[PDB]
Amino acid sequence: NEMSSFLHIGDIVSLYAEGSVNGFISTLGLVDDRCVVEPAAGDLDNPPKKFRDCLFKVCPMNRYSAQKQYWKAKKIADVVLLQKLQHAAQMEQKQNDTENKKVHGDVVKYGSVIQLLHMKSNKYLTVNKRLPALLEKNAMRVTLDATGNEGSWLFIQPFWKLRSNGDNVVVGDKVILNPVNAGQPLHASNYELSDNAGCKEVNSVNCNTSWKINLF
Repeated sequence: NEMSSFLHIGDIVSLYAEGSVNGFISTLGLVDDRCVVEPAAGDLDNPPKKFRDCLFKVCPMNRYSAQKQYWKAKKIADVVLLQKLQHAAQMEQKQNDTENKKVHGDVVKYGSVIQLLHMKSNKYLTVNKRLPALLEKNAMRVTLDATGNEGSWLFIQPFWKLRSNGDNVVVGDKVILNPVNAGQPLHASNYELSDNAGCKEVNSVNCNTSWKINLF
């Protein structure tokens, strides 16, 4: 009765929320960038249909400073500068590919930063501190983004007493996902989507939501 396994970078997992509502965090398609929880869809004892759409891959923290610099950048000296920034952004993207490969399989520790890549849409969960959530106006917006950015960084923190910063995250653990930039944990709200009955908005705001991480 003591068996268990650790969460590793590269693992494919589902995240089951227990906050304002309970349920797996899922999506609405390959285009829609909203994240939701459909409590009635299913639970841990009875998984929803097309459960594959609830899967995310645990990824390392990517570099995004050069990419951001290039965006802001959007006279010959300026055209050259722009080309230089474009190249720096490309090199950064290549650096992430290279460096992320080196940490594949590494154990995920509490206190570390991770990114969650939605498998089906191939987009990262992202929290935008400068944009209010769609439904719960006091919260910050959570969306799926193909390239991801600084808003994709998430601290995986202890939810239970027995876990401390630096401990390995154990499969089955209930954890707190706290976006690095936003500053408030991922929240499973009870705000119903008007165009998708039964689906609740996932956002970022001061809350007590826990996320149970399970392998597939």
